[PDB]
Amino acid sequence: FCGKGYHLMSFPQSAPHGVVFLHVTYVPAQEKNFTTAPAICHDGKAHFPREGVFVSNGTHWFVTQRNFYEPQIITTDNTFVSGNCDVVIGIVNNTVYDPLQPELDS
Amino acid sequence: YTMSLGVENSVAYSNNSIAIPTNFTISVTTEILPVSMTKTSVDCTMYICG
Amino acid sequence: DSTECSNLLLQYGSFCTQLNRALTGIAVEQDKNTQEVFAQVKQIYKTPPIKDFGGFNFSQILPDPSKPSKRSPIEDLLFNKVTNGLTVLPPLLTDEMIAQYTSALLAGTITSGWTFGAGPALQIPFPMQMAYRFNGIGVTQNVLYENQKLIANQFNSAIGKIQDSLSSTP
Ligand SMILES: *[C@@H]1O[C@H](CO)[C@@H](O[C@@H]2O[C@H](CO)[C@@H](O)[C@H](O)[C@H]2NC(C)=O)[C@H](O)[C@H]1NC(C)=O
Ligand SMILES: *[C@@H]1O[C@H](CO)[C@@H](O[C@@H]2O[C@H](CO)[C@@H](O)[C@H](O)[C@H]2NC(C)=O)[C@H](O)[C@H]1NC(C)=O
Ligand SMILES: *[C@@H]1O[C@H](CO)[C@@H](O[C@@H]2O[C@H](CO)[C@@H](O)[C@H](O)[C@H]2NC(C)=O)[C@H](O)[C@H]1NC(C)=O
Ligand SMILES: *[C@@H]1O[C@H](CO)[C@@H](O[C@@H]2O[C@H](CO)[C@@H](O)[C@H](O)[C@H]2NC(C)=O)[C@H](O)[C@H]1NC(C)=O
Ligand SMILES: *[C@@H]1O[C@H](CO)[C@@H](O[C@@H]2O[C@H](CO)[C@@H](O)[C@H](O)[C@H]2NC(C)=O)[C@H](O)[C@H]1NC(C)=O
Ligand SMILES: *[C@@H]1O[C@H](CO)[C@@H](O)[C@H](O)[C@H]1NC(C)=O
Repeated sequence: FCGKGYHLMSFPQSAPHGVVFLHVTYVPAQEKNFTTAPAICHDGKAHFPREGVFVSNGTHWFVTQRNFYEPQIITTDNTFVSGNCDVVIGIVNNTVYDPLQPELDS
Repeated sequence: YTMSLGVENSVAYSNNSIAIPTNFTISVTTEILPVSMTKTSVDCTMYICG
Repeated sequence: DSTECSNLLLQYGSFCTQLNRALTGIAVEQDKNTQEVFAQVKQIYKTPPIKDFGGFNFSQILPDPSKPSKRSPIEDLLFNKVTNGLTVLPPLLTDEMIAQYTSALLAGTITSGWTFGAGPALQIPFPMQMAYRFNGIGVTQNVLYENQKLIANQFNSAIGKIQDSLSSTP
């Protein structure tokens, strides 16, 4: 409706008997392949991303936002637990880091 | 000639692979929309008869 | 073919030019309408040969290889169910090219979700795409993943009911 791509903002310009809209949009570019999974199996529990998506560069699993590649460590703060690992089709095994663990470790 | 609808592109679909963007382009596009016309009035009596 | 009639018709001026111009404007407007509706993608996307979409069946909407027209069964049913100086101009886009445009749109929305409409087509598994759509309407991803077989069965049943309803309603 407001240009090709993900619309950010627009500018109006007057024209003789008309209007010209300059649509400023966000276009994704330089995409890269990753191996993906619906959920992460850890401690008999299924972990799902709160806002992102699980990606793998070949050896390590990360969670990133969907429209830009920004890999982050899969923790309990960006994932939520629902059910066990027996129901989700395509769940893979990976560890889930806990930020609270070094606090009581020390 | 018979027209070509578009450049051919086969998306590499598989059940466990995703494509994630690593960069972006800020694209500005133009959209021209007419708003008004010339306001014309015709004297019907003068036009038909003068 | 009457010369006298045309000679008398020339006394009325450029009425014929106005009518021909208006009809020409309508005729080009129809082609512009078809371009605006169907020609919104410049890439012709194609489905993978293996139709492994996590239980989702798209055979009723994807083009049938057995048919020479390369139409879907639903599109084939739709085409079956629709039946002195005048000329009919052919449309600029033929039915097979319009079907090809719809096939490209279907392949893009199945293999890439909404990514192809906003830029380059980014591949994503179809259950993950459905989970994204579930998050769009405010339902968590887990609900989609846990009940994926049920959702696929419901979707296939609904598509079959659509084909039956179109075939059974005049
Ligand atoms: C995937 O990315 C991770 C994180 O960038 C890579 O892990 C790093 O690999 C380098 C190169 O050997 C090491 O020096 C770092 O110490 C690693 N970091 C961690 C936290 O282990 C990983 O190697 C990448 N995998 C592939 C296949 O490229
Ligand atoms: C992911 O981890 C689970 C849990 O350990 C694995 O499930 C086990 O699989 C072995 C062999 O198939 C069985 O003998 C165990 O009884 C299973 N345990 C449970 C709790 O189900 C699963 O196979 C692992 N998957 C991968 C790909 O490594
Ligand atoms: C992700 O991987 C797929 C396949 O591993 C790549 O698809 C191939 O792209 C090349 C380059 O044009 C084609 O010649 C092949 O025919 C494609 N294969 C298939 C099966 O379609 C894809 O390009 C990769 N994506 C990125 C961003 O590198
Ligand atoms: C993302 O893309 C931008 C441009 O779209 C890249 O910026 C260019 O970077 C090269 C090399 O660093 C420069 O020679 C160009 O002049 C830059 N262009 C502009 C407009 O600044 C940027 O480096 C890309 N980033 C990644 C990570 O690929
Ligand atoms: C997808 O749906 C189609 C249509 O419902 C299935 O095709 C049917 O397959 C069965 C057994 O193979 C036949 O008895 C039916 O006559 C077929 N129907 C039609 C309309 O051809 C197809 O098997 C389903 N699954 C896949 C993976 O394509
Ligand atoms: C993808 O399909 C293969 C079979 O071709 C299967 O072994 C694998 O588990 C599937 N992965 C997912 C995530 O569904």
